[PDB]
Amino acid sequence: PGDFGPPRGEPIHAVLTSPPLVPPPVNRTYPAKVIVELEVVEKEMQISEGVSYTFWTFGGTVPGSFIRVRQGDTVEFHLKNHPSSKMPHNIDLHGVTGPGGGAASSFTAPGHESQFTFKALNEGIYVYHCATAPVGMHIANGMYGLILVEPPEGLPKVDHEYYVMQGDFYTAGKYREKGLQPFDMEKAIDERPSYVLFNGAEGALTGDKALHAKVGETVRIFVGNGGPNLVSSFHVIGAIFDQVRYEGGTNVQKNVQTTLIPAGGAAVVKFTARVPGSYVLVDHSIFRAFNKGAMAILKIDGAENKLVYSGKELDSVYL
Amino acid sequence: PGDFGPPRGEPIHAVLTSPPLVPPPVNRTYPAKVIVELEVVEKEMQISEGVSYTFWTFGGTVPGSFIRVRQGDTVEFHLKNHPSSKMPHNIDLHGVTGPGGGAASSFTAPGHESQFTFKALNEGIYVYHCATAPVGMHIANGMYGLILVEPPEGLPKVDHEYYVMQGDFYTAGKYREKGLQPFDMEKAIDERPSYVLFNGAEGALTGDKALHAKVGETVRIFVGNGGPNLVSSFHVIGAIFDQVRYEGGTNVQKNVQTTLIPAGGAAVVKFTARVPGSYVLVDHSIFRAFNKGAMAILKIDGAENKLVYSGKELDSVYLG
Amino acid sequence: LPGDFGPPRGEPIHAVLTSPPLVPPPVNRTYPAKVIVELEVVEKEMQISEGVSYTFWTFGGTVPGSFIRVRQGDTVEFHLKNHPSSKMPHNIDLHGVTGPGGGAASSFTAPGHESQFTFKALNEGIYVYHCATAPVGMHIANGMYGLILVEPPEGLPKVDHEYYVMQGDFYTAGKYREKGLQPFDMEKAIDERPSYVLFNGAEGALTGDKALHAKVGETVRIFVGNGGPNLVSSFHVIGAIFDQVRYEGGTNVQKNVQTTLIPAGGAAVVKFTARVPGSYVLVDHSIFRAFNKGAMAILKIDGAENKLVYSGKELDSVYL
Ligand SMILES: O=N[O-]
Ligand SMILES: O=N[O-]
Ligand SMILES: [Cu+2]
Ligand SMILES: [Cu+2]
Ligand SMILES: [Cu+2]
Ligand SMILES: [Cu+2]
Ligand SMILES: [Cu+2]
Repeated sequence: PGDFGPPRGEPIHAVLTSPPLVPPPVNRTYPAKVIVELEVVEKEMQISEGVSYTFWTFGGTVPGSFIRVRQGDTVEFHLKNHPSSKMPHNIDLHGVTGPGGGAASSFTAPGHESQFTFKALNEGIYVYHCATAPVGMHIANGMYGLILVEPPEGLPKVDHEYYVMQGDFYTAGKYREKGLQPFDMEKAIDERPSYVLFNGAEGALTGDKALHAKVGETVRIFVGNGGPNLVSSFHVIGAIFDQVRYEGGTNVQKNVQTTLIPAGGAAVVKFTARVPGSYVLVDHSIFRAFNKGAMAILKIDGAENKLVYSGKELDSVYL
Repeated sequence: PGDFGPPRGEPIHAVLTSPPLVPPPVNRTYPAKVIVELEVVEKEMQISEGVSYTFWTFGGTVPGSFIRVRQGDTVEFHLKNHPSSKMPHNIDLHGVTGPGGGAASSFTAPGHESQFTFKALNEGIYVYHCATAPVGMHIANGMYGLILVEPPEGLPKVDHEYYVMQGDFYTAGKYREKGLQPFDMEKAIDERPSYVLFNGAEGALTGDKALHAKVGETVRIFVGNGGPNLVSSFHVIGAIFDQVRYEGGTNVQKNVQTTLIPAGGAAVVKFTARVPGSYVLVDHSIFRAFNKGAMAILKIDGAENKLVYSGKELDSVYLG
Repeated sequence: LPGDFGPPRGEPIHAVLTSPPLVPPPVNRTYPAKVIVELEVVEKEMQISEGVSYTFWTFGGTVPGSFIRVRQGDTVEFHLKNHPSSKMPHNIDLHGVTGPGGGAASSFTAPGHESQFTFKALNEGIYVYHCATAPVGMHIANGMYGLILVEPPEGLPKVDHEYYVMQGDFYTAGKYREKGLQPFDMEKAIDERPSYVLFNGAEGALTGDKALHAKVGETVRIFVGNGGPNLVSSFHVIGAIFDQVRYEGGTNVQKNVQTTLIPAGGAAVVKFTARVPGSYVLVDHSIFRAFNKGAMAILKIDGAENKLVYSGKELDSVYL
């Protein structure tokens, strides 16, 4: 079970990436001791235009910092809780084998740092999240991210890797009602989200912050679903998934339009850019995408291929 | 990736089928140019007994006309919008590689026709739907269908193929409230459908409109889910799926009772009819099936096989 | 027909059914048998939560119902016994049955009656059974569901522990944890707004004294049903990773899965090895169900700490 022995070499200080970026491959044939530091920050951010929300974050972003390790690594986790935090936080990583996936070993009061160590026994793409009572509220405020545990051979090389995470959010106000929106427990219990978002905001991955790729380039997206409650009917408008690591497992389904991502679950999708234009990540529970903000953009630039996609060729009158 | 060369032979004028029928296998060894013509029609139809609804349709049905092509085919798509239409419409086919799955290239005003061409690069079974703002409304009014992209070698032969598509519907009125029912945007945004239906109506596939097969016949169902919002726990009462193309992909799960069909997704199920009687397609989120209309019938004709299924053999007094 | 091994051989087998969370032993058999299965329906008030009661409708006195274990190709002679204290008739649809209603049509049983019907278990798998008496949603919601395992001919790979767990959504007239005898609420059920989401028919059915157990080093197989009626489980074990999932209960496996979707009226099989001692939590990771509606069950692991795998908290320090 990832039995590649005791750690070797110098301890590696993991470099974490902010969404939507992914750390490079560990490019490593031996297990290492990997030191991971992650700081909780409670901060007001823009959930929608003119709409503020008090997010609780791992590394100041929703989703939180991406962590990349190799199956068989020993991970020395340091959870820091900023002095400015109103409350304690902890971490459950779905990649941990042990109680609370770390929750029991990571209670961190404001201004404190918890250290715990775990072996990454299983390859996969694992949701991590705060596991502080009430757990649903901590998740709903943005306390989730992904940790990639590579297989020992590493993943097949691609041109672009991206980090995207859906979440459902519960404001006291309705969708696009302006001002600082409190969290709404009643709506959260009833699974009636006001917003459904990729990367913590309407337009988090639109305009200048859109994902980018070129015609001919292979694209892998690690797609997390923090929930707390919703299951994503995950689709890219104008693309087909060549490969889906369905529910984030090792085995693949091929030629998929739309894949179900469980709440507190993940998937990996892979496809090749072939036509320039705007491609739209959506929850194909489609009112979420077009009426609650579940939309992110991948812009493809490069030469037109009119043999693959012509664009509109003729308009005519019809009786 | 569907690189079988330039289209060859005679240009094909696709014969589309109305649900629940499927066009025949393309039975071709070569990539072709396939001309597809599909007319949008807005029309009042019966959604339930004494209940009407203004459906928006590709080809006059919900779901829309079934399109069948081969991986590697160049599809020349003609979207016609009937002059009677109040709204413009377009089409996003999940089988299209490029912006909006064709939405960007298919804006069609009433009494207009849009032409756009694409290559079908990926085999699979793909939802198509209108992508006109508000997109959720156009889908909710029934603007969805399936396009089958065959592998180059074709699908394994079966006795029957059926076309079935779940949708969730949002009427101002409650379930079975009589009269012409408007669309309800509030129920749609809140994912609180008044009806969940196979093929656009309560009883669309019941009685004289049931699917049919005979004892001993292999059945393939292309099972679409137009949504807009619900995920189907898709089950056939009294059958087990020998094979499921889970999420409509190439690989297969075997021996599955109930398979989750994503909103804007599809599956293929295969089983063999062994025992005569009525088999019920349901959303096994079971209040949908028995209280909101999500039920369709497959009638199996032929000889009883009491060694597989006896029927009720005995009723006895029980004191317990 | 793979799964047809001809008619029963040897002496009839009187099946022993197990109450959750226990499973019958592997059958360990090389021939098709006539397996006589007897299952009694009992309607009874039970505690759904501390100081809250509910009138459950049960197969064999438990929610979920008694676990049935047979071999692919067995002839099952089913005896459904409805206790005369029952206020409703009941029947049974087993998702492992090939034929009308999965047996529902052959097992209509008035109070104080016994129905017999016979079927061949043609498909290996892990199948939901449930009552199919109108209103079907209500019979399921009152707890009439369980699992029947149809082993492959050679049996499943040996494990240290097999457990039986089944999620249900429940609809009370009152709110979550309001005390007293809670009526079924049909309006909440139709709206898919459960007051409780539970493992094995009650808050704490699988907590404290009733927790599951294994030892460090031991392989665990959990047969996870979802009776619904309406919800899909984002099924996770806090602190564990599924080495293998039989996704949607099918024969093929996915490897290294955190959270697997279990359809309404569906099932999965998860396998993992206990490596670290402590408390592991079965949840619906639609996580407000788990921590606000009671969708929480416990697996206690006992044995030697392994600090190389999980150290526990090593240091608390103060930082700016
Ligand atoms: O087969 N069950 O609804
Ligand atoms: O890891 N479960 O919330
Ligand atoms: Cu927290
Ligand atoms: Cu979790
Ligand atoms: Cu339209
Ligand atoms: Cu779509
Ligand atoms: Cu019953």
